[PDB]
Amino acid sequence: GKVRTKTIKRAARKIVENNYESLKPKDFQNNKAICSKRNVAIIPSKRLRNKVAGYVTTLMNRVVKGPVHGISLRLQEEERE
RNA sequence: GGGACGGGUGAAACAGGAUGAUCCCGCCGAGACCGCCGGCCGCGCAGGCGCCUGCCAAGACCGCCUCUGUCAAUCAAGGGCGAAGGCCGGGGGCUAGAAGGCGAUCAGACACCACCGUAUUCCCGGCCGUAAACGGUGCCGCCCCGCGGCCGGCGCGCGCGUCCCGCCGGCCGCCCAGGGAAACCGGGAGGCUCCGGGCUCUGGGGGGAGUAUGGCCGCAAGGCUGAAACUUGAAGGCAUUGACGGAGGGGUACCACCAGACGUGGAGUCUGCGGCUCAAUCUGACCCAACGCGCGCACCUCACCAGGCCCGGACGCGCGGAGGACCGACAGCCGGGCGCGCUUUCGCGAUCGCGCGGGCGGUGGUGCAUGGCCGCUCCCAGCCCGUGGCGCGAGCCGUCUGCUCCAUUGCGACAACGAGCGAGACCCCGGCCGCGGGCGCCGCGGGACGGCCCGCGCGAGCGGGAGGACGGCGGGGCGAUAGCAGGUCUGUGAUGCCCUCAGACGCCCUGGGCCGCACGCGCGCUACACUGGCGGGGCCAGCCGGCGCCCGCGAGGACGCGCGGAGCCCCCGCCGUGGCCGGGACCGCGGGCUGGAACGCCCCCGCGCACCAGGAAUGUCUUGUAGGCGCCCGCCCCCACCGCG
Ligand SMILES: CC[C@H]1CN2CCc3cc(OC)c(OC)cc3[C@@H]2C[C@@H]1C[C@H]1NCCc2cc(OC)c(OC)cc21
Ligand SMILES: [Mg+2]
Ligand SMILES: [Mg+2]
Ligand SMILES: [Mg+2]
Ligand SMILES: [Mg+2]
Ligand SMILES: [Mg+2]
Repeated sequence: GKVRTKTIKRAARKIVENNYESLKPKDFQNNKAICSKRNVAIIPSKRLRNKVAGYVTTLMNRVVKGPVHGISLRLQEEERE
């Protein structure tokens, strides 16, 4: 399914922003575990967790290949010079 | 010259062609016209103005230390010009073309389309004197934010280019203020309720009516001037939201189509529906959004028809009542039958009776008085809030003239910012795996997410390929705001207002009807046969589920115990294109079941209607789908061609 409601996008974002180092760009199992983790957030369902994780993956690689709008990745370091 | 069609239309048909058409070339004649350049260019009082050459007069503007000295502005009466069409008298006669004719189209078409064609269109002389003759805005005059284009003339500066800086006049575009009902104007429609520069003309709700009667002009057609009676409560202007469009641009769906399949409409029958009938054949619903639907009519159900018992009249006031209120019965008749009623004669005892008030009940009416529940708009994707801003205001922005999505699903912008519902998310079912448990396979979890590769695309996301039980909304449920005079008072101790209320529409019994049939159609069933019918045999389902022995051909029956699954299909044979062994409607004896009671339902023998694939018309459908085959439940004393599965 190609439906991506707002909730998925906003949640996947806040999650990537608040938690990068613990993750990888193309994985789906590590990202799924990170989402399932309690500190990061809470997902009542399973299908929701899977969808959010997938969107997290696609955002993460879209970022790692190149900086992405709306993402507070903490990248001033390389440009604050 | 050459040899067969040409013309014309959406498609055709009238007219032309072996008398040589259409087609190519050349020549001849006449009369109209003045193209591409041609324009937010220009000229003219307006109407209007475009070939070469030449002639005649005229005009605004610019430049000027040239002349005069108020000679000016606007205007009834009066005068002149005045598109096209039209008229009088003469010319000329190619195009087009009122009238007229003819061919199509149409229900008709004397109209739109095709073809032929008169006046007219052209010139001279003269009448007419009207146009959305529009900038729908009178003439003269002053002030007025800013930017820009073009035309003509003049001047300034320089690095001399047809440069850039200005002046006058003219034609235009945008626009700050300001104005206005607003659209809009802004080279005023500004400087005006803070309401006075000068001159002229017109109007006073809509029709009657620019009509009648007079007058003037005109050959005429007609023009200028121009009432009343009567009638009427609105007619109009600018703008807003919806609905509609034989309007445009994007999208979408087997209740749309393409490609195909299976059908219906043809016959007989089941069932419901209108009509006809009867004593009654009780009713509701009429495009999708009524017509096997309001869950199986011998009695009840049941409302309708013909007839009969009962009060089951609560509760308060007056009266009477045990010196007897009210209620039952043997026998005999009449009555379908009953002590219903009739002829006597016995019984019981205040549980009351009569009049007045007031109840209860009713498948009685109004669904256009209502609640609730359904259907439809809607097999959609849309709907609203707070702050702020634009408008006098109804209203608008937010809520998208971009790209994607099945989807107001998302990316990216924007006088908008920030939220919510709906959508998705969610719940049930199934497919693969793990753990546990177990009379009987049933409890908890995992797993799939546009995740991986490749292309593109800023992106959202699109196309392909993999591995995987399953690959991109697998099937159902729930279902936004707003609304319909949709259906239901015949579902109810849900109901407002009317009408029934002791010879009752109350309640109970006996029969009958709802099924009656010259007729039109809606959902279905069975068949038209060899891809078949008949006989014997073998054999596998799931929602789920009860069997033995003995009689009887069978249907069924008498006993006694707890135990259990089919059609198609496959195999061997008969038939052999004949309305034949296809098809089994209709009808005639008989044996049984249900039930108080067959009109209902099964079995046996016999008889053996149409029907040879069904016209105009029309329905449904994309994987375990269509179609074919059968099996269980609902209602039900018996009964499924129905419906949910
Ligand atoms: C009801 C009269 C109309 C129908 N007819 C005959 C059938 C026909 C068939 C056509 O091709 C499909 C056709 O082309 C469009 C025209 C016709 C005529 C046309 C009649 C109507 C006519 N006037 C109104 C609209 C119209 C539009 C047309 O389209 C341009 C047209 O074609 C020339 C003719 C017409
Ligand atoms: Mg003329
Ligand atoms: Mg005028
Ligand atoms: Mg005034
Ligand atoms: Mg007035
Ligand atoms: Mg008037």
